[PDB]
Amino acid sequence: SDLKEVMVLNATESFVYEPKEQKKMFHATVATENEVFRVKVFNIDLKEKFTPKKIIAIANYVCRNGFLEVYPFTLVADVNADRNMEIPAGLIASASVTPKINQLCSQTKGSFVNGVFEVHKKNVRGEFTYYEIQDATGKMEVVVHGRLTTINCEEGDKLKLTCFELAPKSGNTGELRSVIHSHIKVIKT
Repeated sequence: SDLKEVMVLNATESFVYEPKEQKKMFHATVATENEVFRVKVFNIDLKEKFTPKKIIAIANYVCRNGFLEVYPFTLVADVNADRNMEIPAGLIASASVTPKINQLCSQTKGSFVNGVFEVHKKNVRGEFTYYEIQDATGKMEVVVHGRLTTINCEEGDKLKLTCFELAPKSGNTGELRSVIHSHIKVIKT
């Protein structure tokens, strides 16, 4: 847990990811001069520190699944305004790019995905809701369960997804599935 000096790019709002114990978190994206990291923050008192454009130092975090996980024992500190970090606009842009569906569904290995996807169809089956999403490269499905089945998302809207798991399937059939830390923001069109 090498210390990283980073600027905050974006953050979601705090939300309950675990309704039985009411466990809360938010997601953030941060960048060093040369690199982007996706952060899961389990101490929500840190929301202020994670304000976009702010410079912070992060140490004693946990690396899991390609995310930096921030707990109460994790150091998160303001770096002085004497810092003035140089953050390339291109790198900042690399953080906001949405993956192509044709690469996603034909993906042969599991990973965790962020992106903004337009909903072509919505099919609710029992405890699972299936969104068919489309881009210029093709279409695939996003499968939601649990708390996320209550979102209001209709055909024509867009799903801004955070930490969805790509489950590779046989036929170029891979799908995005919601997991414990998943977050959705619906963009109404």
